[PDB]
Amino acid sequence: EKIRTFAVAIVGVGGVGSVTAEMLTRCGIGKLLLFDYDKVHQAGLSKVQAAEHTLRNINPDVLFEVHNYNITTVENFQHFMDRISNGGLEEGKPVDLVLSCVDNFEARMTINTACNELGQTWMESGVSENAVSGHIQLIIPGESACFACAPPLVVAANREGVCAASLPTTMGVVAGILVQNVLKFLLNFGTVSFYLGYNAMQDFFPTMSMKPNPQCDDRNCRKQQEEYKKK
Amino acid sequence: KIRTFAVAIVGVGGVGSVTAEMLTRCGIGKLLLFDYDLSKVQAAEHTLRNINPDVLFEVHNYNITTVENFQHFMDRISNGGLEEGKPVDLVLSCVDNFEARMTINTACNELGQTWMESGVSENAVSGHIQLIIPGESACFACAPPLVVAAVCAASLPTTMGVVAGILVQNVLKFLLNFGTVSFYLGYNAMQDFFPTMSMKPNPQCDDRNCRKQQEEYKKKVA
Ligand SMILES: Nc1ncnc2c1ncn2[C@@H]1O[C@H](COP(=O)(O)OP(=O)(O)OP(=O)(O)O)[C@@H](O)[C@H]1O
Ligand SMILES: [Zn+2]
Ligand SMILES: [Zn+2]
Repeated sequence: EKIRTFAVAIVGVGGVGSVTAEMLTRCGIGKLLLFDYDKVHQAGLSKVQAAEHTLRNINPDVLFEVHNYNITTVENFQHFMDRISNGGLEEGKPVDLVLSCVDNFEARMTINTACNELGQTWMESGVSENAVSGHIQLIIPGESACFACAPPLVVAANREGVCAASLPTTMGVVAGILVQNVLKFLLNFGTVSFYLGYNAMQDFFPTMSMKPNPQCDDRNCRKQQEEYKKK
Repeated sequence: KIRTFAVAIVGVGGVGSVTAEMLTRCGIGKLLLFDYDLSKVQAAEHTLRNINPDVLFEVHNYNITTVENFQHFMDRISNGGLEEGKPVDLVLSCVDNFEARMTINTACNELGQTWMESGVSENAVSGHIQLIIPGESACFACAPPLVVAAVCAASLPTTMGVVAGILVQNVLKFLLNFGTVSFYLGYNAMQDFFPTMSMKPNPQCDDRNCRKQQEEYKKKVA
């Protein structure tokens, strides 16, 4: 029942994002907001619209809102923040969680800038190009390290058939663990991980948590931090 | 290279269906599917061939726990590989009951067949995969499961997905020979703990063939 009452924004509907959207659609999430800027049978149609069609056929009860814009532009970032602030299940209420499943540093940093301003909790996820590592990170602005608090973390791992076979499998594991964390966070059960790595070569799942950097480059991080230390 | 291997999957529900699909998408040479009550395995074969028609399929619907059907099961593990008359490369147990798992154990000890066993609890909070190399590591009869600790309308399919994903990654590492294959890998969804270990065989194991295989393994080491 309770999962129907939440909205989740997914930025990037590629490898990890699409598996994640599919899994949440099958769980019966109330609403998915999908953001991407790429185009892909649906070979040619925008990625978000193609995803929307596939997903709505999987579960017609899930409400979809899709956006095709590049969020790294100031103009489009305004629209992105409007939808994060107001795109919840009830219009005018925030989304309950944002998931970054983008593939580049600039987009991750853009999500981070928005969430620090808004005080929006989010999860950042990635699969390395080596196809044998990935991670998820939970970011609660003011309470845990934000994406800007420290430079990019890397999961330690270290021919052609190997990467081709492993990549979708690694994406599937990372998406599975990301979704389990979304459910634990929304449904309030078990313990949500703040950082969880996955080394597929060794079946190693390093976990830890990072505290915020009082000298973070993002002033809004510094601000959320001040507000957290008050409460 | 992955196209050159055959894998037998026992149990086509839950973890088994996710696992078969992932292997089908990777382009494994052949899948042999066993389950028992268009049947369950026939339905699976149909969906899977639609996903990747490069993959060959052989399905069976008999109850492998009878002695008569057990002979057919062992026959197919020994001869059902990519080239007819060759062994499958790996057997996967994705069944949700003790008798089937033990039955698979008994076959694999008699044949010297390496296999992986997988499971997810009813509660969805935990699951595991286990590699078994008869004579070299603990078989299913050697010891009971002792590793500790390792909503449902949502958690269950998610846990099954994580277990299937880690199982498949281990199948690829086994067949393609990269990274390290885990012997026991548990998953605790509540806490995000992934206990791992490996266990030697029980020299007094109840399975007569596990004992036979151990003697054989010790004999080759020296
Ligand atoms: N600034 C951005 N705004 C919106 N979407 C973005 C932005 N930057 C990256 N993305 C999207 O994030 C997604 C990440 O997907 P991923 O890298 O896992 O797959 P991929 O390598 O793009 O392969 P495929 O295109 O087959 O999915 C991509 O769809 C990409 O277009
Ligand atoms: Zn910060
Ligand atoms: Zn034994």
